Amino acid sequence: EAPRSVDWREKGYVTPVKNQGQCGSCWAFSATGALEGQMFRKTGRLISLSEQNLVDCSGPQGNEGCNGGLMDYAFQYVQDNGGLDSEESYPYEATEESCKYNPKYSVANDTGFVDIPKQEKALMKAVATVGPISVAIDAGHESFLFYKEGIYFEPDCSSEDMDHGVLVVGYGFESTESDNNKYWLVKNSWGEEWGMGGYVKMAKDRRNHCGIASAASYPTV
Ligand SMILES: *CC(=O)[C@H](Cc1ccc(OC(C)(C)C)cc1)NC(=O)[C@H](Cc1ccccc1)NC(=O)OCc1ccccc1
Repeated sequence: EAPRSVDWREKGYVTPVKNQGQCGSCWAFSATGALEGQMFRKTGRLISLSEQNLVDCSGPQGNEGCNGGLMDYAFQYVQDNGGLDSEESYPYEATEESCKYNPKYSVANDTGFVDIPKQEKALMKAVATVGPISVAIDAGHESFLFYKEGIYFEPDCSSEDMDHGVLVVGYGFESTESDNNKYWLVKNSWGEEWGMGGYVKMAKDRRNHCGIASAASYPTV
């Protein structure tokens, strides 16, 4: 099913690549990424959202600030809290601070979230139909830290111990690559100097490589 290629960046759904710095907040960038996309779907307005808001404020939902967290917990915080502040209003500091949420600066909401079935087919359908999707991958590899170009494939990757929250913004195939030629287009949060301007093409339809389909979800708006 679905189109053979999808890239939500071409439609105005995606903010530029951000940089989490020396703070374990990948989950918060994945979540703001998915929420940015869904708010844009809903309203036609793209507004960068505050990861710091999530880092400082979503402890009650289970998140652990710069020590780690879950995208679904972030989506839950937005729902419980009744809002989330803009990036511009509540800027990213890459450390933990007092929660400074101000509803006057809220620019987004959600009514909960949807967990996608653990299959690449379902992830494809979600990406094609919904917009950018929050996912977690096994990025615990020198090959990933030093990734620069090409479709990422790591023979020692696992689908069971994912450690890194990122955002799938589309998928395609490389006229070049063909044998195992499909990729997921993944927005990372490590700045533009990493990978391909901050993005990585992850191997697609190679039996759920790196667990990309195992922890996929999106916020309901
Ligand atoms: C991606 C992150 O910043 C954090 C912490 C982290 C930093 C660096 C690494 O190493 C490299 C190699 C990836 C650079 C690893 C981790 N990771 C998370 O917050 C992680 C993301 C995730 C993983 C699976 C599914 C969804 C999100 N979440 C996490 O570790 O959660 C642990 C946890 C469990 C229960 C309650 C709170 C937190």
